[PDB]
Amino acid sequence: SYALKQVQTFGKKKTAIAVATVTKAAQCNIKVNGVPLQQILPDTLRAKIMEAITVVGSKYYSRLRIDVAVHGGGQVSQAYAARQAIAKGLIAFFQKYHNEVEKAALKDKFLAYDKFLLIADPRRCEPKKWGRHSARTRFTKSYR
Amino acid sequence: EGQTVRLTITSRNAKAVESVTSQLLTRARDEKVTIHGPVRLPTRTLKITTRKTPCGNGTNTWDTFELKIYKRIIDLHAPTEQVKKITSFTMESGVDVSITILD
Amino acid sequence: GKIRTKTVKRASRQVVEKYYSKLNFDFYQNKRVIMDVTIAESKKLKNKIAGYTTHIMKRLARGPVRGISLK
Amino acid sequence: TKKWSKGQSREALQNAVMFDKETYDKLRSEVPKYKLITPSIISDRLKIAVSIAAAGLKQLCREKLIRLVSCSSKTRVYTRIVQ
Amino acid sequence: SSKTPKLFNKWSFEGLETSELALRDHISTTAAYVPHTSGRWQKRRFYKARMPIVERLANGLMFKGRGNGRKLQAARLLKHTLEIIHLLTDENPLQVVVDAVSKGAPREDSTRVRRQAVDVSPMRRVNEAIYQMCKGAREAAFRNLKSMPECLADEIVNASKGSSNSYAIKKKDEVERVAKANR
Amino acid sequence: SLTLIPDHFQHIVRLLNTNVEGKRKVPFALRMVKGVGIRFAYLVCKKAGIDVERRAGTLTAEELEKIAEIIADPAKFKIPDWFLNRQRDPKTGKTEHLSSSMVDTRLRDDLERLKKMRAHRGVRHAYGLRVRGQHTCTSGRH
Amino acid sequence: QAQVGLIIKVLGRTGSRGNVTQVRVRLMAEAGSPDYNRTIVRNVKGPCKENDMLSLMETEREARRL
Amino acid sequence: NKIHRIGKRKGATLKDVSAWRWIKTAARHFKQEGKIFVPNCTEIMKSSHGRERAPQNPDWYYIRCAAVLRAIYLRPGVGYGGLSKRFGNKKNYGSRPEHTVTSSTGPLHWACKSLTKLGLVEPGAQSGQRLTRKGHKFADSLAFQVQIRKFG
RNA sequence: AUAGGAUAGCGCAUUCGGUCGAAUUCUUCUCUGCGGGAUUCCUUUGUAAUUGCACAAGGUGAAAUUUUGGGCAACAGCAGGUCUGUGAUGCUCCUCAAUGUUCUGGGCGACACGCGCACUACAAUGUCAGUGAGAACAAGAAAAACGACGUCGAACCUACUUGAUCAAAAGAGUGGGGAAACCCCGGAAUCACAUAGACCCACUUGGGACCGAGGAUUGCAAUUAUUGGUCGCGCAACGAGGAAUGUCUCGUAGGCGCAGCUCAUCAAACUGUGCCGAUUACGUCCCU
Ligand SMILES: [K+]
Ligand SMILES: [Mg+2]
Ligand SMILES: [Mg+2]
Ligand SMILES: [Mg+2]
Ligand SMILES: [Mg+2]
Ligand SMILES: [Mg+2]
Ligand SMILES: [Mg+2]
Ligand SMILES: [Mg+2]
Ligand SMILES: [Mg+2]
Ligand SMILES: [Mg+2]
Ligand SMILES: [Mg+2]
Ligand SMILES: [Mg+2]
Ligand SMILES: [Mg+2]
Ligand SMILES: [Mg+2]
Ligand SMILES: [Mg+2]
Ligand code: NA
Ligand code: NA
Ligand code: NA
Ligand code: NA
Repeated sequence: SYALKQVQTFGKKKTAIAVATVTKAAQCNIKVNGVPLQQILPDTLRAKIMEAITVVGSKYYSRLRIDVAVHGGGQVSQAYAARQAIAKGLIAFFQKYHNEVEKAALKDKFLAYDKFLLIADPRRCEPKKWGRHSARTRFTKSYR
Repeated sequence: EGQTVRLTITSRNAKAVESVTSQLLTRARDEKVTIHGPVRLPTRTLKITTRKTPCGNGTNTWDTFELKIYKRIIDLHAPTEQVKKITSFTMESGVDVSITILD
Repeated sequence: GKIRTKTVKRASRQVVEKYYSKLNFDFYQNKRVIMDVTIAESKKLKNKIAGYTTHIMKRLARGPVRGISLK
Repeated sequence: TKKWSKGQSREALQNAVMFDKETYDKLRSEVPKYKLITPSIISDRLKIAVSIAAAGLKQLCREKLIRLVSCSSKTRVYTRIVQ
Repeated sequence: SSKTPKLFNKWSFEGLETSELALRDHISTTAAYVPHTSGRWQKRRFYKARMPIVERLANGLMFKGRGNGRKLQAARLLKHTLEIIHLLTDENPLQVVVDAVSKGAPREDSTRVRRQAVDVSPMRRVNEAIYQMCKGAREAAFRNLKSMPECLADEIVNASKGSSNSYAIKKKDEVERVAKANR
Repeated sequence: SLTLIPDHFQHIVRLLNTNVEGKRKVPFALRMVKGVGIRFAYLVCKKAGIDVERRAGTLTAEELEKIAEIIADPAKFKIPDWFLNRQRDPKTGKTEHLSSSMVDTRLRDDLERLKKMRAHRGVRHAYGLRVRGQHTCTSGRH
Repeated sequence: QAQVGLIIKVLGRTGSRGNVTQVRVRLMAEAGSPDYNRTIVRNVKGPCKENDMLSLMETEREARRL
Repeated sequence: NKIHRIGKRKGATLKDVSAWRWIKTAARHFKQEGKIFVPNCTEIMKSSHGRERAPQNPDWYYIRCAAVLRAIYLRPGVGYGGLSKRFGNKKNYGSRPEHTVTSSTGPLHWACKSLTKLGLVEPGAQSGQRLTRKGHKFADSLAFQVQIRKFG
């Protein structure tokens, strides 16, 4: 009876929340909401999600089953949340089942390329105030 | 195991609803009944926005009046007589406690 | 700006005067002392008091401070 | 007056909507010699509509007289076959 | 197993360098896969200079109410534009874009009291070059059969060559001529 | 469609006393005829068995006759009554599809009938005013 | 054509509306050049800062101090 | 080469291939088999009142049936209203601001009925529609064919 | 593949919210009443200091300066607005063919014209026809009435089915929800699509104003179109707008929809909500 090697992480961007379950399997298999990476559209968002792999290399992702479930937000925010969950999932798995020279060299590579791969973006929608059509845009003034 | 009784505690006052929930939990622990856990249901905000002026002159300023509603539930497997004994105490004003039997 | 109001400055001076021996150059330990030795509603005010209290301690080690009377 | 903008005018285009023998032969002969091939360019050279220009460019691509470089639902970019 | 990024997995960033001695610290040649980063580049005064130059081009394409906020569309237009630039120049489109940005803005302008000739900061040169090239391409494709990526490619290539057929170069020559007359 | 231009191509096609551009696609050239919209033209092409991808300049005389026949009597070619612009005539109670100058003439008849009965809508038409209850104040301003 | 200069000091924003920055610029030339380590005062349009570089073209006119 | 199995990977299911490519292949199979029931009103109606013109693809009903089958596969128990939200669109209201409108449930009811007569969709217990075992088998086998690049 | 490029997988192959399975275990996501956390805290060959109060860059960090956005907000005033909010009010006017109060009908909408503020556009960074992935804030039914024999049960919102052996809008049947429970795994629109789709620079498949005919729906009543839906009308301007002029510095502007609110029926308004997401400056006292 082989032991179960599994971790669960989350990535956040705006309202979108992505939860990534990373487990040791027969071979690498990463899917977002049940969809393989190669079927994710557009290519721009697919490349953004694939950045979580190509920045450190697919060798560290080998034999890892990653399932990412994303809810809330939009297509861009969900992709950014998914890529953060994948990057954090790799770090957490190496933290739990490896040593500290790993999960640090990987962490430095992730942080050197993009801080938002691991640290969530705190930017949120500013509330609308009365007397304004939006957060800042005041009503049009006329003088005569 | 036995029948399940649901205690629904709702109040406009957060302090009052918390004190009633703690008192109910402490009394249940004294009676040694098996309680599930006090679940804090999402707080609901009643919002009413009105124009400040009573006549409609000047800058169109507004008032945002908010009323917050707090709700808790406690599940315990006790006979109706025991739940009545636990519930029978002096509660704060403005706090509503409801009794429901789960099926 | 981050100018400390007279409320923070007066409280910090009183704290240093009464509990000089228990304070040091570290904000976090100074803050922990201040939570116990002061009564206030505002956590933000207590944090500001601790910051200036540490500043007063640093100035005290270099020399005397006007308004600080250590017996 | 009432119309403040100048309202300039441009010479109208007379692009053909159906191929003819001369333009079709030109598309089959001189177009595969171009380094950059797009329906807008072919429309300019052959004085034809972009719709039939793109249809002709598609036919050359299937015949492998030209190769497709950049492809999208709205954008097709072609080039001449190497050598 | 970690390779360097290539824009759209096709164009290499190796050797990407601006010929101008100025603008070298204000044109970013950092490698990236796509011109889409959710970075807070406007937080500081000069942080926007570190943003990748192609992404800056993508942001410049997001003008008018019908174009505001369409960054995925801008990336697609840039991808087609780079392919057309490669076909036109037989050179790395990233290098062509860098050359166009380096040469697309006037070095001397006029301000102010009477009009007086003044130098242009390198940050403004990069900003204006992107702004004018995008403006020229957008206005050229307004009611023309030629598509926007084709118009953008022609503007960038002409700007890279320094040709007067570029909208940005034409404005740069006029501004410099007026600035020289205002010396 | 890569088909060469036929020798009989007409840039202007006569159909129901209307000049129809042969450069346009068949359904979008039929809509030039008054009484036929984009939806009706597509249905006319379907009932006539004409490929909508063809240009209108390649339509032969027989197909033009079939198109004119279908537009004249859509109900004969199994076009539903809810698809016609005049389903129950207020004067005759008959279902038909007006086309060409028939639409203008029947509009004149409708205006004449309302203005003869002195109905409110007829008075508004006679005075050249909005008839559908729209606020004419700060509107139109010729 | 144009001579490169390095901004070694920002003297301050000048003129009404504060859109022009007055700076001290050291001409960048090789050793032995007549303009080697020659510092001139210039007026700059656009956001500039210390250690920025300018293309001066003409290097004779000196901005009046303000 | 391209259709080579990546490694340790066998077969294919839905959600593992291109959604449009599967739908086109499924619609092509429906038309080629010629057993599905196509209502005559599909040649005269718009897919929804929110559209301004009729569908331009002559095989739009076969495409819609394939899309409905895949939607039922993804969301078992979905009804006509749920599918209407999926196939809705923004409507042009003239000089008035645009608004979203759900697709007409009529064509969706026809599509579900046609898929039912094919033995692929059955009324799910406690409301809604669901795929039969035949429908699940058909969808996954077609997904594998898409991956293998048969396409018909 | 019709012509089929680019894009990770190299002890155990993946998938199945209807498989309306069965056992376990748990709190990574979600809910929240109190707490924690950030303060100039740390470091400068820095600015200043020869004192202090502080400032600027970087560090630390989810967050680095009033953390962000709001609420509250002194003292003096205005003959500002409101007697069309109140059983808040002096003086004054009408008071039984009344300036009270009902009912009927009409008007508040009426157009040679001028002005404020919006909506839709002038198109290809597009319009149509498809396909895909996908938010958040929120709302939801009734009594000292009435029907059934002191308790439900119909008013409200919805899902599913049917209508359907043939348009939309309808009309029906059944079930659920007092609302983290049903709606709902909330399939919003911007958006995306290598969709081998149509259009190709034209007042044109741009733009839908004006108008005609059928039908349905709310209401006691739709004529002066209540409002949806269908087919016509598109030959109504409009191809980017003179002098002038408004708002705005970060998840902001702009775009994009959604909910609430007015509501029997009707949002181009407002109050909120989320989605896509920049350019520019981080300066000055020239204008106000
Ligand atoms: K209509
Ligand atoms: Mg859809
Ligand atoms: Mg529109
Ligand atoms: Mg519109
Ligand atoms: Mg709109
Ligand atoms: Mg007054
Ligand atoms: Mg009074
Ligand atoms: Mg009025
Ligand atoms: Mg678009
Ligand atoms: Mg239209
Ligand atoms: Mg009435
Ligand atoms: Mg009507
Ligand atoms: Mg038109
Ligand atoms: Mg209003
Ligand atoms: Mg001033
Ligand atoms: Na106003
Ligand atoms: Na164009
Ligand atoms: Na007006
Ligand atoms: Na940091």
